[PDB]
Amino acid sequence: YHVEASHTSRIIVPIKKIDYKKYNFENTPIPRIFPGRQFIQSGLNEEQTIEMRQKF
Amino acid sequence: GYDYDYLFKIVLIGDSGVGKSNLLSRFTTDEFNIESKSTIGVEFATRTIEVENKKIKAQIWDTAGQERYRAITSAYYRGAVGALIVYDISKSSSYENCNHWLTELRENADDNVAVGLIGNKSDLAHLRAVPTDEAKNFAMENQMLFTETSALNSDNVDKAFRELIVAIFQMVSKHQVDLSGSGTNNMGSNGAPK
Repeated sequence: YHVEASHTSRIIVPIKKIDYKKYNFENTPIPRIFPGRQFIQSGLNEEQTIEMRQKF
Repeated sequence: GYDYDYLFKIVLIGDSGVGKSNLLSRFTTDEFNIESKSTIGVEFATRTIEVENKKIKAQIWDTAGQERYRAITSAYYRGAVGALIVYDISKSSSYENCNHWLTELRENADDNVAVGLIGNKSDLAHLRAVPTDEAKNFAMENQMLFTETSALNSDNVDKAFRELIVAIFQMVSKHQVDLSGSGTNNMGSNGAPK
């Protein structure tokens, strides 16, 4: 490809899907870089936690 | 008789439902009468310890928060020398006005008090509304004794409350020396001349 000084060029990358019966996407969510910490209440609804896990 | 030496009064203060009374009634020996909370408001139980070969009565007054006793409880902090703000780690809105209780109790209690800060209900360890390190820090720049105060199978109170009576004891244990009374002589037959 070539991009000169402002000219955008939308790359069209083909991939496949993922299979929901092959990966579990409800596993421990947003894993911390370091184990431990305060362990405070999440303060969010369980359903919200589901969509935050999927969107990560 | 009575035969104790000093008598301190120590308020327990906090929001309602933070768990002060169940914390009290394990911990003091008893108060001999169950009585009731909310007829005059604040109830009170005694505890006797001894420090430095002096015998101490400490009178714990735990205070309810039903919004009716507005002028009444502020009259009950008059002369109060020992204090304990209790907060629970499960719920979170009590900590928003723990500082409110602290600045109301620095007002009109004594010239100088010794306020402890205690986290009730550590048994439900998997529900921490506020981190313990933040409350530990907030105790550190407010000159306050801090204890975990875990609920059930705990002594956190049986060492921290004794340490509170120690720190409030040398705030008022001023000085004394002796009462020996051994100086006897002068058993004569009195050849007086006036």
